[PDB]
Amino acid sequence: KFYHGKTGVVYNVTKSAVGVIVYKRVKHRYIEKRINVRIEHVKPSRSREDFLR
Amino acid sequence: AKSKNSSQHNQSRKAHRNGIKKPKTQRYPSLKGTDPKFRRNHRHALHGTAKALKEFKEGKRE
Amino acid sequence: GIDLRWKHVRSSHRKAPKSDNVYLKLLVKLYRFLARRTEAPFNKVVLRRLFMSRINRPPVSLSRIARNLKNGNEKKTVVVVATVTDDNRLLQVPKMEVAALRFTAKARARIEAAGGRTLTLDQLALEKPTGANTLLLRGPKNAREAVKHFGFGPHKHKKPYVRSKGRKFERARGRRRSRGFKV
Amino acid sequence: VNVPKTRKTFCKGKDCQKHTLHKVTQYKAGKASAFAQGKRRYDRKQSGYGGQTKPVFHKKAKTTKKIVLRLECSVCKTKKQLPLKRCKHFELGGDKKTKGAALV
Amino acid sequence: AFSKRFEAKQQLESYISRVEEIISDPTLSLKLKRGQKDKIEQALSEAMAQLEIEDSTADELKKKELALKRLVTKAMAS
Amino acid sequence: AIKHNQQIPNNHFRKHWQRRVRCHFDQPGKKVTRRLARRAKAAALAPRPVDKL
RNA sequence: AGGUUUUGCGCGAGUGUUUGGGUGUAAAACCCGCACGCGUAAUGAAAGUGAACGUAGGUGAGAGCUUCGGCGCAUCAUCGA
RNA sequence: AGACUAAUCGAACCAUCUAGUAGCUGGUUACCGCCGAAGUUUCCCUCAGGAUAGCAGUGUCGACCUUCAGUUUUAUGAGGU
RNA sequence: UUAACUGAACGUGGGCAUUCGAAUGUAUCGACACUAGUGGGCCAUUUUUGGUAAGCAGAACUGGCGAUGCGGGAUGAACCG
RNA sequence: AGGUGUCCUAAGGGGGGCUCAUGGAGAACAGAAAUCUCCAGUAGAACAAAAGGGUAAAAGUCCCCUUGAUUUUGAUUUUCAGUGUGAAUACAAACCAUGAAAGUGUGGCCUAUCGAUCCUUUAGUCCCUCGAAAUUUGAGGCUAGAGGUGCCAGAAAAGUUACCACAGGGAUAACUGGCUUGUGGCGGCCAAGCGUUCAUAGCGACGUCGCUUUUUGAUCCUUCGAUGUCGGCUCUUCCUAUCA
Ligand SMILES: [Zn+2]
Repeated sequence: KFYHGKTGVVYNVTKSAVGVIVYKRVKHRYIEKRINVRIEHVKPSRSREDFLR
Repeated sequence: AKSKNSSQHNQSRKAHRNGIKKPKTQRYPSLKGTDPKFRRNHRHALHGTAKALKEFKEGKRE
Repeated sequence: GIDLRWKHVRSSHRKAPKSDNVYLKLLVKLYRFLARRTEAPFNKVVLRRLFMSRINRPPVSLSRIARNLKNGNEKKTVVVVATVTDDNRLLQVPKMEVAALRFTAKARARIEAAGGRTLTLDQLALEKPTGANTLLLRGPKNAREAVKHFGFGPHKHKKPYVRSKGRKFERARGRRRSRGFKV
Repeated sequence: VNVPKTRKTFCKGKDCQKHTLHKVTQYKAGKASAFAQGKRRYDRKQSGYGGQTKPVFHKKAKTTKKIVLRLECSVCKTKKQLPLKRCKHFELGGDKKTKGAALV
Repeated sequence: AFSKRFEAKQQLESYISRVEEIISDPTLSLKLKRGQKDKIEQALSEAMAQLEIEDSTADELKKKELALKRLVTKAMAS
Repeated sequence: AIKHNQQIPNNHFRKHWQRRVRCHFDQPGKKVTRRLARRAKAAALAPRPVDKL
């Protein structure tokens, strides 16, 4: 439930799932997290489209 | 006897005392977790492209 | 009140050698004068490396010198502010001229046997005051026994402190899944 | 909970390495030997004066045990072991239940 | 073992006959659903069956005593 | 009571070790005694060698 | 007494005279060598076996040097043997 | 009557093992200069106590790396007070 | 991997600064080694739980006393400057 | 305000046809309620259990075939020191089930349902050792399960002291003092009614606003290297809510 609403970067592609990299904030330091999500939950993001345009 | 149970009063100030350090991003990420089937073939691909570019001095000249 | 985060913060690098060698004191005087009144960056780097402690001046070997004497560097001057050590593996020694802080007994003999020349940091300033046509070299800083124990922890693959090594010393629980878990 | 007397599953035999018919039987622990190293050491520690030298467990809390199935290949006579969850009812070869035949 | 098994056999038969009254009467079955009824009677099918076999012990009888009691008690309670 | 990354100590110093300590302050004094005994023995065996084959 | 990191010093793929012997202005000073300790090779419970495809590898950064084209120490990440 | 046994008794007096152990009270000796905290996380027959992470000092090395930020603006997501 | 040199990652060569593509600051950049004390806390604005209530018991963000003098509140660890 | 130490050879896996709870109108015995037929019907039903989420040519229901509840090890998520245990997600290399096929399947639709060192016991390879050399018993090793710690990161454990002892604690009770006033005591406001008739001569229901610290509770701030703990006798002074 922590990742419901966060944004990340794809790092692995498989038959029906993708691997995403997200940054989690533990007290006083950041940690890299790697999760496996089925494609029914992910969605392309328009965050970078303004820059690319 | 009884005593205070828990608190979070001074934790935020302690963390920011010498910065919240974000790990540095870098050009070549590791390939840990990628599926092995694509990993085996990628190894063979890089082996060939090194030999071909080495032959550029006495050879193909693409 | 002024509301500053830092105040009276000191420097982080050595500004003078901690050794009391009399001859080294003379050598510092020479290069302290050269760096002030010369534009060559080579002199400023040499000055700081004279202050460093012994663990920050690891030895270099004859083999490491021969490695960097290729691809058009056969005519340059090698400067090493450290000790220089003979290598037993190298069978044929090339021809070179070296300026170093000190040489071992065997390294000096084999360098001059092939037809080379051994210089000194004071003679170097007399011949090449600006350091033209020179290359600097260092030894392996992390190739020390004490460094392998740094940052020990789980999933780190470091070296533990054990009074001996064998099947009775550690291994067992926490080193194999047959006894509990693994690291 | 009942399980059939026979089922076919993977066999790790040297020559089968495929699905093969197996017979299902329950596992029973054997008798404790009188010449194991642990028993020989225990006997010496108790001799002479001094009394009881090792702890004796008293505070039990579990009411059940896990059931272990022992299988047997019909070809190479190789055996397997499959653990189950904790259960009260175990029986091999029982009859199947019937649907829609209610009667009192 | 013979006495313990025979005692548990009587207790399990007694409870099966006891629950037959609940499932049989119309007052309780009026507000009690089909979906629970056919699953209880489905469990009762192998319950009558395992009496025919002879290897069953006291443990089995106590287990099906509590399994039947929990199954029926959710229907009766709600 | 260990506190940091240490080597596990094993010092066999729980008996009354202080009662049996053997300092050697007579190392040079003993050496003089042996040399006086050798030259005294050599004088007794005037023409003979000291040792044996 | 036994460990550990840091500073100064000698020698350096080696290093350490003093258990002991020779000698002496005598508990000082000076000299000698066979063994032995740590290091130079790891890995398995064990029997055992035992480190170069390449100018000791490829790619991206690097102080300094340079005939101005380039060669690139230490160290960080990554793919290989 | 738990009474008496040299002013000592619900187990006499004298020397030694003995400087018996204490998560508990009390004390701990000249000056100047610079930096400057914590009562919070996890486990323990743990709750007047320890290990572990955090806050703090000192010793440095790599560059003077032009990298960064308890901040604002612009584009685009999540929430059920 | 695809009916398929059709795709996929990693590559050679070439093109694009006249302006490297929001504001302000940079009185403080990165990494490593060793270790001290602490682990009984308390008070105030806003939000807030049990209680008739309490100078009572328990929490969230931030600022304070403890570890700190000075000028005001006659006096007063926490209020104002 | 509640729940767990279980249950399932199907209540697991695949495929196909169908749609529930309830309501309206009809049919010999038949009635509120037995079986049959038509129309409406967004889930108001069902899904082993506490509660929440989810599902309609299904995840519900009936029918057909089956044992992916199997073998060898690694990476990742939650509690977190980014240690252990529990549980969970996505691939790889084998062997299978089902369906015409695309596909699905590594136990129960998701969120709980459980366990270290030492010791014992079974399965596996055909393996290593018993150190003077051989061959058979026996014993010892390597890899995976089971026997248990519920105080559940895991000692083997019954009372009394009014004969008593020691190190400490105002971090903690029994007495005064301090804050509060529910209970105790005392005093007001409104006016239905009682009072021969007439609310207020004298009272006052249903409601509502206060004061005091001579009752009793709540709290635990000050004293445990000590503040002598019931009652009476004696003697002085002060308060007013006034017995004379
Ligand atoms: Zn077989």
